Amino acid sequence: PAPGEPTWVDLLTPDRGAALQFYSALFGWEFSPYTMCRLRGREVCSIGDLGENPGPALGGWSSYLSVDDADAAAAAVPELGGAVLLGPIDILAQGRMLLAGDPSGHRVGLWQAKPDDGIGAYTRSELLTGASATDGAFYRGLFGADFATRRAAIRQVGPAAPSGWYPCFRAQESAVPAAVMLGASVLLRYDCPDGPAVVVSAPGGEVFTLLLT
Repeated sequence: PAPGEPTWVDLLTPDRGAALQFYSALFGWEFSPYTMCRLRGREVCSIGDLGENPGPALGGWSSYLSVDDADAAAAAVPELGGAVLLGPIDILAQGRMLLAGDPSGHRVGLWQAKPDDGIGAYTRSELLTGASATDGAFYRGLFGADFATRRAAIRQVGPAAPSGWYPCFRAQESAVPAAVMLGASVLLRYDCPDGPAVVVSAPGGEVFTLLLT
């Protein structure tokens, strides 16, 4: 795909099984360290076990954006005011990846590779940030002046809102009360050109976004 295109998401959680029930209940996903989640016979995402390995680790949903050249991106990140957090490293033969932090400290994955659009599918990721101009300059240095203007987006939010990259999945409006009945908590609601977006704290604490149609 094009540079900067949302391309993959995965969830690291300490209670895998509980997460599989929740997302299958909410989205319909049919389902080693990880579990592959499918819908319409296509893979949507993966859910892996947080305590599979030691060391310090941040759980939650990780978003991966496409890059043509992981090594070049890795050289660009410090020059543009961010930091390389991991990599560049080869992932078997699937491709090459690095994890990066932008000027505000938000973590994002960058993926050099070597997709439905219905209910329950991964539509895009969106960055909520209090520094949309500073952060936007960083991403457009990596991906081009057209970036954020599958297509990612960057939203300016106030100091009390959640911040960082969040995966967005299409759903019907009924998904919000369903998520809440399953134990989730809404954190934020905002309008997008293609519908309202609802930022949800899952019962396990990870955060994702519902795009309502």
